[PDB]
Formats: sequence, C-alpha cells, structure tokens
Amino acid sequence: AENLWVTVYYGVPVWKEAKTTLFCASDARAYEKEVHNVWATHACVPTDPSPQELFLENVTENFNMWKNDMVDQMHEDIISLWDQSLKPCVKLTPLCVTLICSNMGEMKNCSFNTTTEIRDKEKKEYALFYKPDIVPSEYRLINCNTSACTQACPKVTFEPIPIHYCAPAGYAILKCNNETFNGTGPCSNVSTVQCTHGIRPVVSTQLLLNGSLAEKEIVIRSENLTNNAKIIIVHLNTSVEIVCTRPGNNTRKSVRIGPGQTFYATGDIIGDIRQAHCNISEKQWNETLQKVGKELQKHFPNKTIKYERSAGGDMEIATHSFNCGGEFFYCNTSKLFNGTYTITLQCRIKQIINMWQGVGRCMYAPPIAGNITCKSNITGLLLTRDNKTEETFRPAGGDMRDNWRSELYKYKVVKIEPLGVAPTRCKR
Amino acid sequence: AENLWVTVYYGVPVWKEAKTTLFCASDARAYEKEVHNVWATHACVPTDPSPQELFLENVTENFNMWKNDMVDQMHEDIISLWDQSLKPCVKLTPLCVTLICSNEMKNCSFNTTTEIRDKEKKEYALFYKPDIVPSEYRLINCNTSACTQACPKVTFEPIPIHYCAPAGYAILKCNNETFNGTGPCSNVSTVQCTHGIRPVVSTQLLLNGSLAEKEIVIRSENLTNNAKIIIVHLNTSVEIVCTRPGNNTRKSVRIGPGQTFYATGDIIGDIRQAHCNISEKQWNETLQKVGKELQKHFPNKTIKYERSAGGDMEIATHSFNCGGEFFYCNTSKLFNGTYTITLQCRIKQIINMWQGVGRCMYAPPIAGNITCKSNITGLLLTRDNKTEETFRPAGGDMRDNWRSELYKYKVVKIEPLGVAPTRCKR
Amino acid sequence: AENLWVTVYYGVPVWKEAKTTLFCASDARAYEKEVHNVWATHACVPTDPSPQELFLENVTENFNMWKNDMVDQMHEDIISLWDQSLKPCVKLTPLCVTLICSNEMKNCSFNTTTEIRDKEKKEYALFYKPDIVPSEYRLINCNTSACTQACPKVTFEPIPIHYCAPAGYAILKCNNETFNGTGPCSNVSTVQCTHGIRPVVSTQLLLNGSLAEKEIVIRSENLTNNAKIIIVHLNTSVEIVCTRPGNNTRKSVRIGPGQTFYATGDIIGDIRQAHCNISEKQWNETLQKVGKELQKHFPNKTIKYERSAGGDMEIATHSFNCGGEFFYCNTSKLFNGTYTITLQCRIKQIINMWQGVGRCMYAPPIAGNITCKSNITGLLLTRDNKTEETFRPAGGDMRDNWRSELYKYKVVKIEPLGVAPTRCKR
Amino acid sequence: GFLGAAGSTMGAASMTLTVQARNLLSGIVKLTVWGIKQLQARVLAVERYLRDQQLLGIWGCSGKLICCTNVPWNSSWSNRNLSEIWDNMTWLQWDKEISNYTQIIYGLLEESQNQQEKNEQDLLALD
Amino acid sequence: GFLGAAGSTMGAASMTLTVQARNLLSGIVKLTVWGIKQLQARVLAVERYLRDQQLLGIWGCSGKLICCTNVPWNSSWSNRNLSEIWDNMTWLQWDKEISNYTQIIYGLLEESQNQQEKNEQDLLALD
Amino acid sequence: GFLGAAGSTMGAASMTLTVQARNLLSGIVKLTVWGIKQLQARVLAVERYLRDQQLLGIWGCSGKLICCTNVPWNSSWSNRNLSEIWDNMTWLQWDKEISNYTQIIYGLLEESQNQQEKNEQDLLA
Ligand SMILES: *[C@@H]1O[C@H](CO)[C@@H](O)[C@H](O)[C@H]1NC(C)=O
Ligand SMILES: *[C@@H]1O[C@H](CO)[C@@H](O)[C@H](O)[C@H]1NC(C)=O
Ligand SMILES: *[C@@H]1O[C@H](CO)[C@@H](O)[C@H](O)[C@H]1NC(C)=O
Ligand SMILES: *[C@@H]1O[C@H](CO)[C@@H](O)[C@H](O)[C@H]1NC(C)=O
Ligand SMILES: *[C@@H]1O[C@H](CO)[C@@H](O)[C@H](O)[C@H]1NC(C)=O
Ligand SMILES: *[C@@H]1O[C@H](CO)[C@@H](O)[C@H](O)[C@H]1NC(C)=O
Repeated sequence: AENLWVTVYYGVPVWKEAKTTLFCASDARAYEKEVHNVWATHACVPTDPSPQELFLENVTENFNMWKNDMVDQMHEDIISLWDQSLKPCVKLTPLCVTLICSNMGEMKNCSFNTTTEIRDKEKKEYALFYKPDIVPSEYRLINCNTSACTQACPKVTFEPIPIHYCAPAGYAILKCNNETFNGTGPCSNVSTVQCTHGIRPVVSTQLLLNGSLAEKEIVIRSENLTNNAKIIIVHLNTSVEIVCTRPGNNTRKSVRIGPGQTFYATGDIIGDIRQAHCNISEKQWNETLQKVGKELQKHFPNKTIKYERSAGGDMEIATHSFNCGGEFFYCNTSKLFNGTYTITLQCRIKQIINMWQGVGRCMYAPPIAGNITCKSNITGLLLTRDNKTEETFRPAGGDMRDNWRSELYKYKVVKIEPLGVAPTRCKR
Repeated sequence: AENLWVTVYYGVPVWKEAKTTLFCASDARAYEKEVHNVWATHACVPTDPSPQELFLENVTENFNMWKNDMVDQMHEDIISLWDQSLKPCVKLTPLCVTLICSNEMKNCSFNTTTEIRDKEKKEYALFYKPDIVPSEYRLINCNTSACTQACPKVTFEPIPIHYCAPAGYAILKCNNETFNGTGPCSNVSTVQCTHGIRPVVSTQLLLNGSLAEKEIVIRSENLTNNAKIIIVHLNTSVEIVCTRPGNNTRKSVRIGPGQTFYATGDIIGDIRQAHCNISEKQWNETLQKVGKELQKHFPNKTIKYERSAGGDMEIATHSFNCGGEFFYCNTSKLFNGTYTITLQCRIKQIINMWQGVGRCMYAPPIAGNITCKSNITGLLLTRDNKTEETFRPAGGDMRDNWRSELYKYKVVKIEPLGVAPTRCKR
Repeated sequence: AENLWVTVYYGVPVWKEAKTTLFCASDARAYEKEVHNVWATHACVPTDPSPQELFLENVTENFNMWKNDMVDQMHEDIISLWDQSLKPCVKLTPLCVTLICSNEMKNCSFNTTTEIRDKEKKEYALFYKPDIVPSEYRLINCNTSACTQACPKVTFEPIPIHYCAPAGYAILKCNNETFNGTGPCSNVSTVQCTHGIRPVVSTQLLLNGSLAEKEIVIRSENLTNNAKIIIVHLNTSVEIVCTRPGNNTRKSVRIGPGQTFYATGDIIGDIRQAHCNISEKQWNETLQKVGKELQKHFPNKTIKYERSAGGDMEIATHSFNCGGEFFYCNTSKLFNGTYTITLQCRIKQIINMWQGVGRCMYAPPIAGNITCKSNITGLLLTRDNKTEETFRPAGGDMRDNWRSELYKYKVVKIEPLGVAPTRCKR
Repeated sequence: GFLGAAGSTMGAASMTLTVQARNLLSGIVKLTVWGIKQLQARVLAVERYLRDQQLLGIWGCSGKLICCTNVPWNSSWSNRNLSEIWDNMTWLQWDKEISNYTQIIYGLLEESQNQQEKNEQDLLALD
Repeated sequence: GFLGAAGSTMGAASMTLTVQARNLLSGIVKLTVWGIKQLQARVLAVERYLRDQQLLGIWGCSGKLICCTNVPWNSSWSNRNLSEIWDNMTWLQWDKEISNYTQIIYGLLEESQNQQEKNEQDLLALD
Repeated sequence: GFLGAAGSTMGAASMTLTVQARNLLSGIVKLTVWGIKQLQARVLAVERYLRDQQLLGIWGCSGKLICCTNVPWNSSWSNRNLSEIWDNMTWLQWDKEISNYTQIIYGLLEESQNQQEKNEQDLLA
C-alpha cells in the first residue's frame, strides 16, 4: 500500500502459555456432595460443568507434561485439603501407653489401662493391633517415637470422586486429540475445553487404578529413555479386572477417652481366620504383559525384554497398595512380573498410615466391620529400566505426582491478552 | 406508530426475587461496641445507619414470611458468632472428676490441680442439682462433650442490630398494619436497612419484641393444621419482673497454667427461691382480648387455655437469659381461663445452646442478688368445641422468636436494563 | 473573561491527607525469604522494590510524626505477626512441675514424661536465676500464663522491610536534612516504597538505625514539658560489641509425642560473665557533642547525665536480641559526665514480649559462644540549673524505637478529578 | 430518590435515571468470617455492574443512558399498541410482559451494531 | 512521572494528565491475615476508580479527559480573576479554594446532561 | 464460539470479535482456604480487564472495537508486505512477530491522542 496507519483491534484471539490457579468442580448428584468425600462441596464448586467443544483449525503449539503446572497445583491441593480434613478430630495422644500384648501371628492381642469419662478413674480395655503397627512383653504404638496420630473420624470417606478442573476467568484450557500423542512435541489436532473430564484422584504405587485408557494401542511415555533413572508410564489399550478381599469377618468396638471422644479398634475375629488376598485374571494379564513387551521392544532396538521382581526396600515402596473402603492394603507383586518379551497375591494391611508422600501427618484408619471386597480396573503400569541387563524391567513408584501426570498429559493452560495492532488504510 | 425501532434504557426501576447475604449493623454509642457483646464491632459495621424513607406509589408486592430466608441467614449468623465467641476460652475438661457431694444446691468437693501439675489441693463449691448426675457425682457433660466457660468480657446483652443490604440490592417493607403475613401488601416502602431488632432467645413467650400499632394480630401459615405455631402480637405490652433474692458469692479456683474457673460460693444471709412477678390485672385483660380475637378465625367456638405440653424442662418451661444467668420458670398458673401472680423458677449453670446443636456452655455465677425487668409482647401458642377450645403454650426453634419481627421485609434484586419500542433511529 | 463555562479535568495532581493500610515488602536474596524470619515471604511481598525519584518543585506540606499513622499500623502488624509465629509450636505447659534446685545458674532437676505417658524419668538442666521463683522451685510463668517455645526455623534477625502504598495512594518524603519533625518541609519528593527499615527492639538506646547526614538532630513534642522522651540522631555511629564467653551446651529432652524442648546443659571449660564493650574515645566525643547541641534549646544552662531511673530491670537496663539470646546490660558506667569501657550483662530465657502485652516466650539456648557487633546510632533521654542539667536515659515503649525512622514520611490520597472555568461549549 | 418512580408510568419513570445508576456501586462500604462474607458480596456487586456496562458497550451505547438503535419491533413481540405503553403501564408490567423474548433481541442487536461498526470502518479501511 | 507537576501552574499541569490517571489501578500486585488485608485494599482501589469513571460517565465525558460543559460560572464561586488562575495558581491551591462549593457544581451537571440529551432524543425519536 | 477463529487469517478472524470480549468477565462464578484462593483469582480477572479498558480510553477508542488512529506505519516495523498479512497470516503469527516493538507504538498513541485532544480543547478554550 502507499501509506498506512496503525489500527487497534480489541478481542483478538492470541494467547501466551502462562501460570495460574485453577478451581476444582465436583460431579456429585445427591447429599454425598455435603457428606465429606474429602473433596466435597466444602472445597469445590457443587456440580454440573459445561460440555467440551470448539475444535480449532490449523493450530499448532508445543505441549509438555514433565514441566506442567496442573500436577503441582493438584498435589498442593491434595495435601492441604487432606490435612484440613484431618484436623477437626482426635488426636489419639492418650494411647501412647505401655501396651501388654501376647500372641494369627499378624494380630497381637494387646491390653492397656485407659481413662473412663472421669479422669480420676481408670479401667482396662483390650483390642487387637496389627503387628507392623507395634514395636517391642512391653509394647508401644509406633507413632509415639515420631508424632501424634489423628483418627480419620467417621463421616469422611476416602472414595475417589471424579473432580473437574475449570480454568478461571480470562484463561482457557487447550487439549491434544492426537491419539498416539507421546507427551511432547507439537500436537496439531487441538481443541479448547472449558474444563477437564472427570479425574479420579486415586493413589496407588507400582500400578495405576481406575485411570483413563487410550483409544489406540498401548502408549509408552518418559522424558529421556536413554536415561535409566526416569520412570516409564504405560497406558493399556484395555483394562484387566482385579479383585481384592479380606474374608475375615472382623468386628469393631469403641472405647471412650476423657470427654465424649471415642476411638474405634478391631475386636475379635468372628468365625475362622483367613489371609487377605487379591485376584487377577491370568489370561488377560499374560496377554497384556506380552503386548507391553512387544511395544517396548520397539523403542529399545531389537533387544530381549523381561520383567523381574520389585526393587524392594520399604514395604510401601516394595508392594502395591490400595485404599479400599477405609482400609489400606500392601500386596506383594512378585508373582505378577515373571516372564519375557487365575493368580492370587497374598496381602497385608496396616492401620497406622503415614501419608505416602511421607510429608503428611500420621493417620489411623479405623477398622471397618464385615468382610470387605474391592473391585477395580487396572489400566497403567509404572516401570523403571534396569541384552542381559537392559531386558529386565522393575516395577517402581513412591511419588504421588506420577500417578496423576499420566492423566493430565493432554492439557495446557493459556492466558488470553486480546489487544492487537495492525496496519491498514485509516484516519480518525 | 408506523414502524418503530428498539431503544435501550439503562438505570430503570425493575426488580426480581433475590438470594443474597445481608450485613448486620450494630447501634452502639461507646466502647461497648469493642467489648465483645457477641454482636460487637468485631462482627460487623459499628453504628450510624441512615433513616428509612421513599414511600412508593401504586406498587404491589406479594410478601411471605414462612417461605422467607432472612431468618435462615440470621440463624446461621447466630450459631457462627456463638461458636466464635466460645472458642478462645476454657475448655473445662479438668473438672470431669469424681465429686463427693452432700446436702436444690448440693455442696460438692473435689480434688484439683494447683499451678504445679504435680501437686493437688481440695476445693469446694455449690452446684445446682440439675447439673449433677450420680454419694459420688459427676457433671452431666462428661457423658456427652466438653464444656466451655463463657469467660468474662462476653456479655449476652441483646443490643439491637440493623440488617443492611449489600451494593446492588434493596429491601422492601409492608406498612399495612393488619398485614397477616401473606398476600399482596400495597402500602410498600423502601428501607435502606431495618429497624432495631433485639435478638433475644426465649420460649413460650416473646420478650422485648416489637408490638403492632393496630389491635392484636394473629399470624400462622395454615390455621386448619393443628401443628403450626401461632405467633401473637399484643396491642400493649405486659410488664414482668424476675429476681434471685439469694445474695450469692463467687470464688475463683485456678487450674493448671494461668487459667481460672468461677463457681458459686456460700449463700450469705438467708436462702430464698428465685421467682417472677406478672401484673395480674393487665395479664387477665390481655388474655381476654387474645381470646376475643382468636374466636374470629375459628367459627364461634369457645376457647380455653391449659397447662403446657410438658416434657423437657427447657421446652416445658419459660426460660430467660437476662443478668448473665439462665432461668427456667413454670407457667402453669399463668395460663388458666376461657375466652399479682408469682411464678416459681429454677436456674441452671450447664447450658446446652438452646438450638440443641451448639456445644455445652457454663454460665459463670454472678455475685449479688440480680433483678431483671422485661416486656411481654407476643405469645407462642399451638392449637390442641371441647378440644378445639383448648390452647397450649408452645416452644421450639430459635427461628420462631425472630420470624415474629422479620415478616414485613423482603429482599429484591434490581437488574436495571430495559428495552422499549419507539420512533428512535440512529 | 466575558462569560465562561464549567470544565472538567481528570487526572489532576491534587491530594488529601489519608488513612490506609500499608503493605510490607521484604528485601531478601535467597531461601531466607521462605525460611521464617518472622517477616518472611509468608507475610510480605517477596523482594525488588522500585527506586525512589520524582522530586517536586515549589511544593509545601505540613508534616508531623507524633500523631503519624504508620507507627501504629506497624506496631499492630508486628504484634499480630509475632503472635501468629509463636502459636503453632509448643505449648510448654508440662514443665510447670516442682523443681529441686541446688548450687547465677541453679542446677534444677525434675520428673518428666518419656514418650510413654504412663512412664517417667528424671532430667536435669541449668536455669537462670531470674527465671526461677521459690529448695523447691517453679518457673515464673505458671503463676501468669502458659509459655510457648520459640521453636527452631525461626530467626529474630532484623532484616530490612520496605513499606509501600497500595493502589491509588502515594508516599511523600522530606529531604530537609535538619528537619526537626514538624512544620512545613519544602524539599518534598515522592516515593513508591520506603527505604530499608530495620525493625529492631532495644531500650535506652537505638541500634542499627539510620543516621542523619548533617550534624546531630534533637526531637521532641514540647521541650517545655518534662515528661516527653527526646530522640537523638547521631552524626556518626559508635561501635559496640557484646559477647557471652561461656561455651554453653544444649540438650534436648522429649515430652509425650514427638515434641522436644531444649535447655542449657553443663558449661564446658570455665565460667565467665557476659559483657559488652564500647569504645570510650568515640563515646566520650559523641556524648560531648550531644551535650554541646542540647545547650541551644535550653538557654545557656549546664547539662549533665546521670544513672537511669531504675525499677524493672528491663526498663532499668539495655537489652538486645543477639544470636537468638536476650541480654540485659547495665548502662551506669556509660552516662557519667557534663556538658575502653566494659558493661556487665545478665541474660534471661523467659521473655515477656517487651510491650508487656504479647504472650510469654522461652528463648531456646544457643550452643557455642556468641558475638554480637552493632552500630549504635541514637539515644533515648528524658529531661529531669542544678536539676535541669541532669538527663536520665529511659524507655519502655517499642513505638519510640520506630518513630525515629518513619519521621520523614507521610501518606496521601489522590483526588484526580477537578473542575475549572474556561471558554467552552458542548 | 432511589426507586422514587418505581410505580409511575413508563413516560414518567424515564426521567432522571441517574439514581438507578449511581446506587449500583456506592455505599458506606485476626481472620474472621466477616472478611470473606463481605468481600464476596462486594466483588459480586462489581462484577454485575461491569457485565451491565460491557453489555452496553457492545451495543455502542456506553456513556449514554437512553440510546436509539436500529432493530425492528416485530408486532408479534407486543400485540398491545405501541403508543399506549408509554403512558399507561408501569415498568414492572413491561418487564413481566417482554422478559420472554430478551435473548432474541440481544443476539440480533449485536449484529445490528456490527452493521454500524464494520461498514463505518470499511469506509476507509476499504473505501 | 507520577505527580511530576503537582507544584506547577494550572496551565502547565494541564499537559500530560495520563500518568496521574493511569496509575490509579496498575501496580506490582493457608489462611492468613495478609490475604484479607490485601484484598480489601485491592477492592477499595477498584471501587474508587469505578466511582470516578461512573461520575464522569453521568456527565457525558467518559472517554474524554478534558471535557467542556454547559453550566455557568457564577462570579460568587470565585472573586479572583478568571484569566489569572490559569498561569498563577497551582492545582492544590485551586482544590483548597473551590472544595467548599463542589456539590453545587456536581448537582447542576448531573441534571444538565439530561437536558443536553433531551434534544438529541427528541430529534432522533420524536422527529 | 470462544477462540472459534484462532487459526483463521487476519481478515477472517476480524469478524465477530465480541466472543473474545464477552468472556473475559462472565462465568459460573467457616473460613476456608478455598474462599480466599477464589477471591484472589476473581479480583485478578477484573483488574486485568479494567487495565485493558483504561488503555483503550487513553487512545480514544473506548466503546469502539475496531478503531483507526493517526500513527504511521514505518516500514522498518514490518518488511513483509502490508497487503499480504490480511489474507495469509494467522493472528498468533502476527503477535509473535511484532510483539518486539509493542512499547514504541503504544507510547506514540499515548501522546497522539492527547495531541488532538488539545487542538479540540483549544478550538474553543
Ligand atoms: C484378648 O485378650 C483378652 C484379655 O484381656 C481376652 O478377654 C480376649 O478374649 C482375647 N481375644 C482374643 C481374640 O484372643
Ligand atoms: C462377605 O463375604 C461374602 C462371601 O465371601 C460375600 O458374598 C459378601 O459380599 C461379603 N461382604 C461384603 C460387604 O462384600
Ligand atoms: C461446704 O462444704 C465445705 C467442706 O468441704 C465447708 O467448708 C463449707 O462450709 C460448706 N458450705 C456450705 C454452704 O454448706
Ligand atoms: C438486691 O436486693 C435489693 C432488695 O431486694 C434490691 O433493691 C437490689 O436492687 C438488689 N441488687 C441488684 C443488683 O439489683
Ligand atoms: C547438675 O546436677 C546433676 C544431678 O542431677 C549432675 O549430674 C550434673 O553434673 C550437675 N551439673 C552441674 C553443671 O552442676
Ligand atoms: C567463640 O569464642 C572465640 C574466642 O573468644 C571467638 O573467636 C569465636 O568467634 C566465638 N564463637 C563465635 C561463634 O563467635
């Protein structure tokens, strides 16, 4: 053109990938939204988010998962919200008392002196405490060496509700629709979202539970496969059914301490005693392990591939763990990982549960009456790379963050700053 | 009008039904606003609201008190401020100790700690019998939950608080004197924020409330139902006086670190029973008038008043809180008739908050004989010719005391943008 | 002009005296911003304020300090932040136990609980005599209130913090070097964020403060009044060093859950008295100069300095907070004259915050021998020829320690809209 | 006075209109619930006012109070005669009558404003 | 710079006028008192600015910075000559002088805008 | 829809331009942290928006959406032809290119509006 002039457009569609704080939106349908589901209406928007739409044409941008925002904000939200949930109840400090116990080797029958409602009077009580929660004829509770416990009082339920993460006013959420998206590099098939599909904030080590699959075949994700330290995350093309149970018909008794301030404990086992176990269909498991080996054989050039037992160490790190209806399991996965490129697993449970990040406060999960079952869908595996040594893989874990970074991989947060300058034939 | 065109007006007087959060506003004149009166300046705006004006012509609005929600907000405020007030003081958990008592008032003695926790000493104090449950006794609370002393500088004086509407809303009022509580009220006026509302709590009567300029009103949602509670408004108040002639004394016993707990000492002088006095001339006249008015709605039947329903003493007895002490007075002699007086009373120290939801509270004893003078203004009845005539005094939720005042008022949201047709053209 | 018309200008530079809440901005450079320095990033803007510029021409404004707002806002902020810092940790209530002590430092032994509440063991620790009140002894605090240990990860070091005005206000400064504190200062300049202010607490003298470029300044409300405290800014600082040559040791004793408590163990080596050292040449020179200056305001009288007023040791002595330890030094040898040096000192562990309003604190002992090197910059005096000559150092209020730094500064509110006449028509 | 003409006819309440615009923002206005429970109300008031002002700004009428605009008045939106409403009925009755058809009007009005913005700026941007 | 002409004459400070109006909003900016005590300051600054903008918008001058108006300047509001203020006085002195009579001027202007748009409304609608 | 034309050309996304203006404020929206962390988000949404409107007010374009001005386009700000950008380039590509020189052209408009304001004001003053 001959001579042009500045023009100012407001409402231009441009963005800058930035940082912010995102809300949480629940997806409840009843008074469960007000019954404390930990992440209930007391800390999140009630329900009913909008659908997800508006595919965009010809857009391209560089995603990344291993330096994402949403995982750190989710982790801080989980820690703070969980801690706030545990504060307004006991405080089991009276129980740091000399426990006299005498042995079924897993459960020791312990008796101790405790106060009745009158503090000047005392009475004897008996309860069964699991052996890992006890440290030596004299015995004391594990926590007294470290810190004070805090009972997860009733009306709080650990069930993982799906929660949607909705971006605040001004920002927007972008998504990758490429089915074989490997976590990095420019994803062309982009579509904005008002807020995320249901994310189940489950927690589990050495495996993934109830998570989201991938429509196309099995995906493998990592930062730098040339490095052996990084943890691989695998999404399965189809789930494999798993069942866990505690056939012992336990019983719960309440003992009162000081004011109207109770504390539950496991009573006597009615009937016969049996060991809690988990069941995995071996047909599907062998098929899925073979498929994952077939996929892993590609990235590592034409080597053999094998799976060996876990690294060991702390039982929490060395064992798959659950939260199933208020009880915490620690199951051995040795029989699962044995092969190359049904089943029953023995399990043990604890009552004194530290936060599995190791940073939260001690918790005492109360016992739950009646024999309990727990039915789940396994969907992803957490491996670490160890042909005689590069073939073997070891299940690994320990970090809460890696359990969610498998789910928030598609998502990104963008800041809108819509004011654009352009040249054209103008004059005021 | 041949072919008109849309025009947009902004700042136009239209409104809708609303759901918002009202601000309280105290009405103090001195440092009492900072002395924690529960609704002190720590809660909300200090003082000096604007006057109330702007009568509106030809307007009509359809009020309702039983579907109203201002009472809900205020009840939640009541509970929240109660919990906030009791939080930063004891915690009388050391007193759940075996008490040895001997003889209304039992002389109990118990072991307790001095400032050194390793040492102990005996103390004695007089505890009222309803607060004691068994020659070995303990406080009733230890079965249920820990108490909390209403520590000094916290006064239950029911100061008036005005409820003012936030930015972008307005409050509408009914001026029809015979406004029964529902249906359209035409004499509507705007109020920035309401007249002084005294947030008392009482049962089987109303105290210090607001009268009605015209004759005695009777209000209920559905009189054809026998469960709904009537809330009467008297054309003129009835003067009531209550006293505790015993010249009590308070002693302080220290527990653990710097921390005190007051209890009733010995009765200096002679012992007498706390009572209440109601002028019988005015009371008979007012009861007759209320019987005369009630006869209209129930067609030409006899009407009678009978003794209360009974049950829990709190529900079965009229209860004051004035003077920092809680009474429980019998109203049997008060209700006897058809279409002076002295009432015996008993007092308690261990008080469950009268919603039945708040945690236990220990009202400390107050030295010197205490008097208290109030105005009866409203009655809480319940409908029972031989049985429809009988009326029983009623007791229940904290809300019913206050839905007796917040009935003229409505909360409206204004959305001033309107589109109209005319011969405009850009 | 013949006929004019109203005109409206927006963005006019006019102001009014204001009354608002000032932010706080730290000046840290490392993880110390997140390590709780009381005034850490947990309660203030992280770092990097803007520079200070924009001198204004021909402006005049009437400053004042003795009725300024910033000092009271800072006092309340300091109290609130401190109370928030001490609440989360212990809770030293278990130690209100009978102590058996024998022999400045008494070797006290006492029974205490191990991790198991039903078991007990004996422990021993050395407690300073001022913290003990009677061969049976208890801590002083059990009579008054419960203490709370200043748990680790908290450092009392007075980092500088910049105050800044919120959106829509501005800060005005006085550049006149001999500004005596009141009356119109002409050399006015604008500031975004105040210069570094060290929030130290120290009675009877000033430490690490800000000097004045010109010669010694003297400040007060009304020198004709005998009660008000004079604040003096020295032209040059003097160098002061304080030490505790005893090589102490700390031992940790556990109580109940994972809840420890540190105390002073046995003194390794030899025992010596904590003392402070002041250069005598500089001190004599500065005292002579201040005496020379003071003769102007009091007409041609002799001037002298005498020992402090006495009373409570905290009021009657000069106290620091060096290395996490609290001192109380005698200043008698310092003030003796008319118009090196060693001062004996005693230290305490049980500190009531020196308003007397903050809650009790137990300062934990610190291992090793402490050194504390400071610049004294200002003095606090009170005027008592035979009696008008004597000047007595005094103090007791932490406000006066800060009204010597926030004297140049004023807070203004902008009123951008203004109306003026000129020729016009719409 | 505020709402001082809430009952008068449409032709009378249309006078002034500054009282209804001035009230929507102004007013008299340890951790305590008073804080959050007042700041939420204040922020809601500000957001409602700014949504109203932005909605006026999209239609080109920002700064004005009575703003003529180019959108036909189809008789189906009002059978009542269009010279009678201005001296008979109260504004509330009008709101009750025509609140049904609001979003149609707004959606059409946006594009009718675009047909005053785009053409006027193409008078030079294209010319 | 901000307040860079607070001492200059009325005719000199009338230049710029963007810095003293652009600064009124912008800036650098667990439950803790820091949160409430900062959000209150933020909301107060925002509300003050919106009151100023709304008051400019009632007078028709929104968007403008220097805006002529039709209200006579009665000599009783200023005995000092009306051609001397623009090159002798400072805006601070002017604010001190005229702050007595401000509400009269605001009340006159708040109605003298309705009178202005009366003609425009009648021309474009009444025809 | 929101961001519905984020990928189209400059001359194609220039239509509408009100989806991007109507979204920047609207939305669904005991002491608890969830209370404060929402108020921190909301006040930063409104304060970011007002800073944009105030910036259009100084440039004289408040109320407008497309607004001509009087600051010439020096060719050094863009070597690419000035009739090709309007039917080839996506708005984002324009942002990444000319975001380097933003504060220059902004500063000119800050005075190039006050300049004509004085002439308008001095037409009668
Ligand atoms: C545990 O020991 C108690 C004795 O205190 C006894 O009464 C109870 O039956 C025992 N229970 C089991 C399951 O051994
Ligand atoms: C208890 O065990 C039976 C049989 O093993 C099972 O059918 C039942 O579901 C179990 N109880 C619960 C609550 O699952
Ligand atoms: C209560 O009993 C105590 C004995 O513990 C006695 O000293 C005191 O005089 C008694 N008081 C009364 C009022 O009986
Ligand atoms: C105490 O009793 C006397 C006589 O019964 C009465 O005059 C006085 O008012 C009472 N004390 C108080 C504080 O009312
Ligand atoms: C203090 O007394 C204890 C005895 O309880 C003794 O073991 C210790 O050596 C003594 N320490 C000193 C410094 O006297
Ligand atoms: C300990 O004392 C020695 C000698 O008095 C001194 O050099 C050293 O600095 C002291 N320790 C500390 C931490 O200052």
